[PDB]
Amino acid sequence: GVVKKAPSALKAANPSVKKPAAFLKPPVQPPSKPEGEQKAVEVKSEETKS
Amino acid sequence: WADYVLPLIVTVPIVVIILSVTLGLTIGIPMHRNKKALQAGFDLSNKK
Repeated sequence: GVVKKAPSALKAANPSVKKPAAFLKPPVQPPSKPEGEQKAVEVKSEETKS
Repeated sequence: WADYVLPLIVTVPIVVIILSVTLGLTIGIPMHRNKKALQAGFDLSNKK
């Protein structure tokens, strides 16, 4: 994430390169945390006290 | 002593039956639980 900012900074440092009309469609938002609840299957060894 | 032969024929098989049933339950009940635990453990391993 710190290198993607280096060309843009260079592009930004040379304003004479007419921003290639990057057609930069905005970074599609990291898919939201697979909300898959690892329900830790607590294997409750119920020690049936015979 | 010696009067007891006819009740010994009744009593011996009954004790054997009780002891056999108890042995069956004592071995049988945990074997079912072990199976379930093993399955659960493998299931969890697979999930992990």
